Parts: sequence; structure tokens; C-alpha cells
Amino acid sequence: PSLLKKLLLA
Amino acid sequence: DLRALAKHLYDSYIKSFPLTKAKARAILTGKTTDKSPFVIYDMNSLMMGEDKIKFKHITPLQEQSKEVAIRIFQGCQFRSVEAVQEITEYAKSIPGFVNLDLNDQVTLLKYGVHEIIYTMLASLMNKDGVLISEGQGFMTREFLKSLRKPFGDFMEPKFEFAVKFNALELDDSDLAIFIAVIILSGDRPGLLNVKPIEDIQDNLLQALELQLKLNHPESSQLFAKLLQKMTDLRQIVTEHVQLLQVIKKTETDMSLYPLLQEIYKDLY
Ligand SMILES: CN(CCOc1ccc(C[C@H](Nc2ccccc2C(=O)c2ccccc2)C(=O)O)cc1)c1ccccn1
Repeated sequence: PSLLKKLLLA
Repeated sequence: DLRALAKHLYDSYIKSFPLTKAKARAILTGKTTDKSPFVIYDMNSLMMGEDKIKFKHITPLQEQSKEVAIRIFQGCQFRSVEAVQEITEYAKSIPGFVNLDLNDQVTLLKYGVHEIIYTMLASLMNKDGVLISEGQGFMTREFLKSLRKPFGDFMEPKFEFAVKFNALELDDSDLAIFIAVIILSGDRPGLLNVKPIEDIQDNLLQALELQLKLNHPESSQLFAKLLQKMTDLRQIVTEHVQLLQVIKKTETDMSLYPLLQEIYKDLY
């Protein structure tokens, strides 16, 4: 549930 | 080629950050065609400019609290969330960054973003205030300092850093490489593979040194002066976290946005 991972994978 | 790397970083910098230092300086010096920003210097001028501060939530910014300091707190963390997103987009354009282990990419962002934020705040500051809402408004240093404790203690060390940092007279081409150097710090806690990170920062540092010699041939040892600012930013972060903890221990309804909570959780 990492929001930073979501921004990095976009 | 170090000049090609510098130009690539600058191009990504222009794409990722809507309000550059060049655009900010044109606003701060009034040498621009658009109208002057709304100036917030006291309670009345804040109430008149409050709805022009970018803030998208359940209720308008003016309804966040009866206290002026808390409304400033809420509006600032809305900006911070978007600032982290801009810095993340720029970080992904740094050659080699997205090839690193994803967990190391997270770590470099977790520890780097606020150091980048405070670096780029200086671009939006003069000795008397800071531009807000993409240059649409201007909030004075005296007003931010007049807020009740601990709210009045947040911005003042950032202004103090900015006065000294702006004396270096860097431009956007310099800053693009400098912030990339900061993101690619091999000594961040919990990094899995330090070597490939240091390999990238080595090239970034060489590109930075060449950039400063070409763009500032009169500023001898500008490279050495700038490197010392990288450690100042870590002190600012340490002081900032302590103020946020005073908020968490002594204030009630206040809660950081989810993205900010993730960054600060288990930080150092
Ligand atoms: C000052 N300014 C420009 C953006 O300045 C930044 C100054 C600092 C930051 C970093 C960010 N800060 C906060 C996060 C949550 C709540 C408050 C703060 C403050 O730092 C703060 C506290 C009290 C008073 C003023 C600020 C962080 O830690 O993530 C991000 C942006 C504002 C202010 C209000 C609304 C919009 N534009």
C-alpha cells in the first residue's frame, strides 16, 4: 500500500 | 558527455516543475506582464486571498479551522503533497534512477524529497516573503513569523537558509543538476545497493562541477560552497520533524495527509 511506489510506477 | 547530461536534466526540470526560478524571479521583481500576486501579510489580507490558495478537499480552506495558523498549516501540506509528486516525476528522469531496485528508489525519495523542497523554496523566496499557489500569491515572512507557537517557527529557518542560498545566484540549469545530486545520495538509511547509486552521483557531481565552472567562471570554489549546503538541508529536515512532532503531541484535529505520513514514518 505504498503511495511512493504508486508514483514511481506510473 | 557531461554537457549532454546537464541539458537532459534541465529539460526534465522544465517539464516537471511548473514554477521555475526564472519565472519566480520575474514575478518577485515585478518584471512580468501578468498582474501582481495577492499579498498576504496579516489576518485581513489572508481572508481576502484565502480562496485563491490552491486547496482541493472536502470543504473550502476557510472552513478548515477558526484559527489562522491551522488554515495555513492545511494549505501548506496540500502544496507539499503536490511538490512531492513533481519531485518524483523529475527523479524518474534522472538517467539510471528507474533501473535501481524499486525499494531503493522509494528510499531515495523518502529521504530526498524534503531536502529538494527546501532547496526549491529558496527560488520562490526573497528576504521578505515566499510565493505561493504557483506564483499567484505572496505570503510575507513577518506574517508567517507572527503565527502562534509552534506554527510561527516553521518557515523562519527556511527563509534564513534561502537568504544564504540565494546569495550563490544559481539558476535553473544549475539547480537541475544539484537536486539530482541530492536525490542520488548513497548514505540514505536502509539502502540495499549503495554502489550503483554512488556511481550515478559521481557523474552528476562531475556534471555539476563543469556546469558551475562554465556558468559561473567568476565564482571560484562555488562548487565547494554549494556542497556544504547539502548538509544544511539535513539539519533543516531534523528541525522540521521536531516541530511536526510538537504538532502531533499538542494539537488535536491536525493530521498529515497520507502521502506525508508515509514519508515521515520510520524516517531516521
Ligand atoms: C509557505 N507556502 C509555500 C510552501 O511552503 C512549504 C514549506 C514546507 C513544506 C514541507 C511540508 N511542510 C508542512 C507540512 C504539513 C503542514 C505544515 C507544513 C509547514 O511547513 C508549515 C507549517 C506551519 C506554517 C507554514 C508551513 C512537509 O513537512 O511536508 C512544503 C511547502 C504555503 C503556505 C501555505 C499555503 C500554501 N503555500
